Amino acid sequence: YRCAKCGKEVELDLATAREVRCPYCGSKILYKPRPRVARRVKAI
Amino acid sequence: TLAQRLKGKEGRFRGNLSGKRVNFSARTVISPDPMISINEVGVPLAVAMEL
Amino acid sequence: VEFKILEKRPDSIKFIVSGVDVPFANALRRTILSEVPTFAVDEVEFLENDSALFDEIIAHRLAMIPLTTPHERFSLDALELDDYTVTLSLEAEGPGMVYSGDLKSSDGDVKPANPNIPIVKLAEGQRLTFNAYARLGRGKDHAKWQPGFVYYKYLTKIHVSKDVPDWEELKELAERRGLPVEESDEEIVITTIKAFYLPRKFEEHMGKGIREEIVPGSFVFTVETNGELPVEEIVSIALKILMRKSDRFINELHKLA
Amino acid sequence: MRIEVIRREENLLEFYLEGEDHTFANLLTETLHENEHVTFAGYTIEHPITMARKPRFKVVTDGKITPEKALEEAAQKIFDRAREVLEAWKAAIE
Amino acid sequence: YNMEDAVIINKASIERGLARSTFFRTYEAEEKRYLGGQKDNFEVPSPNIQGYLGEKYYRHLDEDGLIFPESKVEGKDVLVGRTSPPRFIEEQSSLGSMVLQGRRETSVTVRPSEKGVVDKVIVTETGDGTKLVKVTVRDLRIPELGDKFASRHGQKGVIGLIVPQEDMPWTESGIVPDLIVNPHGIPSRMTVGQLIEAIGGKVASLTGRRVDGTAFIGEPEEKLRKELEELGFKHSGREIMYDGITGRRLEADIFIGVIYYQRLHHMVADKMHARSRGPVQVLTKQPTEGRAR
Amino acid sequence: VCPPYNADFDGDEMNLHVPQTEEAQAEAKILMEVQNHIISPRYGGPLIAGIQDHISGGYLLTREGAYFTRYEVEQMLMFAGMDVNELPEPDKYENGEPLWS
Amino acid sequence: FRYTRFEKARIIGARALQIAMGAPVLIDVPEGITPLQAALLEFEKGVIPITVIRPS
Amino acid sequence: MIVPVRCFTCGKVLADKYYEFKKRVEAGEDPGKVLDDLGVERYCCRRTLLSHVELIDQVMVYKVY
DNA sequence: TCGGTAATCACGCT
Ligand SMILES: [Mg+2]
Ligand SMILES: [Zn+2]
Ligand SMILES: [Zn+2]
Repeated sequence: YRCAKCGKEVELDLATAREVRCPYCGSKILYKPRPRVARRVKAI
Repeated sequence: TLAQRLKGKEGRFRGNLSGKRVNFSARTVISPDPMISINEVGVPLAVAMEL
Repeated sequence: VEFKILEKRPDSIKFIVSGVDVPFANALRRTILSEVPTFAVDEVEFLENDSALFDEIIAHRLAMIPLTTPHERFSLDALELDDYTVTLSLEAEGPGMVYSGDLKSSDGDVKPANPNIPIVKLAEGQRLTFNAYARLGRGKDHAKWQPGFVYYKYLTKIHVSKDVPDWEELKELAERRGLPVEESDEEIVITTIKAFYLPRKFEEHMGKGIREEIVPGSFVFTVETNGELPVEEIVSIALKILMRKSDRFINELHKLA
Repeated sequence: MRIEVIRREENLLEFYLEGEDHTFANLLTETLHENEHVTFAGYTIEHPITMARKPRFKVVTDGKITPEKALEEAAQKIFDRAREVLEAWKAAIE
Repeated sequence: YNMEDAVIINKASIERGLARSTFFRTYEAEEKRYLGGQKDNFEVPSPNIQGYLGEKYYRHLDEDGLIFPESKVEGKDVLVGRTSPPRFIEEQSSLGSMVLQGRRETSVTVRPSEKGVVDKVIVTETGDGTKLVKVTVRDLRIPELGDKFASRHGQKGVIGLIVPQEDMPWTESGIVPDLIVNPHGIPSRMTVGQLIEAIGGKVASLTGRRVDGTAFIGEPEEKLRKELEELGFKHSGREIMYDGITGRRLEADIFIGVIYYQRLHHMVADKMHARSRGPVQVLTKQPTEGRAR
Repeated sequence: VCPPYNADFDGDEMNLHVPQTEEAQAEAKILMEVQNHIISPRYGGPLIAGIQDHISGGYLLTREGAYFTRYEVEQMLMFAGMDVNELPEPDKYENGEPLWS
Repeated sequence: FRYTRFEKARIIGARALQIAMGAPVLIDVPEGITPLQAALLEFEKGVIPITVIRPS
Repeated sequence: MIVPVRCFTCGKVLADKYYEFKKRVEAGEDPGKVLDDLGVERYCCRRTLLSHVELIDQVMVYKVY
């Protein structure tokens, strides 16, 4: 389990053991989305 | 084969025996300063803490 | 010692100072740049950034926004700067251009001076959230803490005798750029309150007929800010630092003996 | 601002001055020059990347006054001279 | 400091935006299948397994073995944790290895001199049946010393030092120069197109219209120096300049213009390395080649 | 020291390597320091010497008409290393003002 | 009887290695000094025990 | 790559006076009088309005989540 | 004279 977001928007939370496809789009390529935690960058 | 391992402009007289790779070195770029004496040199503090 | 205020405008001033000398003018000039403190954003905490720009770049623009620094509520002549921090937060969602004026401040005396600055453009469904922390600093440590600029020039007088062919061309030329000209039957005197590019025909006469004489002790000052401090407070604050700075010396000297 | 002496001799004083820069050092130098008893006033910043906050000052007198005494009274004047200009400035924007 | 092809860029001008350039790399770790039937899956490595790289380099990974984005990966930090399949279960029997039966750790980790933050993690499948993940990590890279600049006329050089805005020789207007170029390089290399362009930057910034400068049919030489001469300046660029350390007019007229430069990728953080005692050659037991090894 | 190395500063690369054992280190200091190599074995003449600004600065110092004032003499003797006492003396041409040659 | 430049850099080299392996030092003390720098001060006062052989 | 909010030499804000500048040059008016009509005095302020790319439009639409 | 064959052709770095 994960929550990968593909090209042309959509969500697809599946696993990792068998196959990696998007049911709605029909594609197979995935970006892992950014988290929602707080990091600290200085301005220089 | 053997005669090309012994020889061949990068064999085992010039390639590995009479010219070897060494330890305790560094390599970076140069940039002037006319405030130190004639026989001193600057050394970065990153290279100075790894030698 | 005397002053002559030529003009006062929003974020600019020009004046003439008399009764001083060459070393003092540089000390006054450098002090405005490297001693006067202002507030500036020093660190930004990101929660999410879906924009077209990198985290570092958005953080970099926040630091370049000039913030109002109320001089009647802290201390600008201290050797030890105050550490009071003001928090600038933002929570927006596209589409639309995000402006500097939308940043909210927890303290009404520290706000962006110019509200029409665009920070970043946002497309459909992209969110931008951050928290900015501002603190006092000096220009010598980082360029973001600069209150403005100062430029100064000598004050000179160009004497043009009427024996120079086509001297009438310089009178109209000087009048176009606003330099005062006092004319008499012997010659004319041009006061160079700003740069005076000599036209090419008169180069051979520079020194023979046309000569420049420096007026001892008078300097034309130009000070311009960006809106963080009034154009009148600046020179007063810098002078009060010099006094304080060169008094500590006397204290420290006695301690040695 | 702690004065770090190096050489101390007869009618001569050399020292380092932490926390200062070109701005103050040049102003104190030519102001000192005005004193006829000060034979020699000068400063240098050495290599402005490794150190740019401790100018090296040197004050030499003719023996009729000590180097510390000369320095002391000459940094009085700058405090008084700034005190003048400031009064002028304030009472002029009216 | 700007002797024999150096250059002295301003301090406050670096610190507002000049030449702030970014640098990217990418990594292409995969999941192969051997012909025996054993397929190596990637996950979080357990403490036991043979050939451990180290510990507390695994603080950024998720459960399955993928870095959740925007994390300051630096040094030799890992990127994807890979478990490999046994590789000769019965050769050694090193007094406890008969019972352990585990795996031989192989993985991917950043090259041991860089820094930066990840940007986007890809995950897909390539043609046959396997899986391959692409991870890319960026960097910020402010322009400090060493960083080679050049014009398009051939005046290459390196930042000499980085002098503050206060100590700058400035002019009888609001101008404070950026790049104080060495004057010993212009009447030695015969690059007169540098000096014509410097007037052409001052003319085409005050007039409003970008001066055409193409070969053989462009803007002529003499017509520029009249358009500058009626807009308020001397016919040859030269201006009255005051030094910033002491403050008195330098008894010369210092030349000044606008020249288009360009930064080059011979930047200094990709050159510096030090080696005390590292991994050696297998055949001779002599040090390796390159900074990547 | 940049006619022995035959270098310039357009992004070159120079490598140092520390010697370690106490016999090979006291040999490096006595036999290989820079000041022993001020003249060269190819022609006798000096090799480590002045370059671009060091020549053309020295012409502006020794021109007939190079009269420095009192502040500029005293400032430059502090910057060029030397240690002299209160003897910048004796103000050789006081014709305009008391300034040196 | 002046030394050459090759003999002066060998006498220091052998004496700086003995001064690290024991071999009690002459009047050379102050405050902290690397074993190479101790041999340089001893050679200036002319109290070196080590002599050369000149084949002739 | 949206306009830099300072100049690079003279510290002075500029991003409020770029989108008012370009919408009055797409009517045919000469830029020599438009930049003079605003508060631009030197030519160090002025070399960085007169030469810019405004490339944020192309990159934005390409998207990455 | 006269024909035949090998054996040779910067430094460092990615
Ligand atoms: Mg080179
Ligand atoms: Zn999809
Ligand atoms: Zn500018």
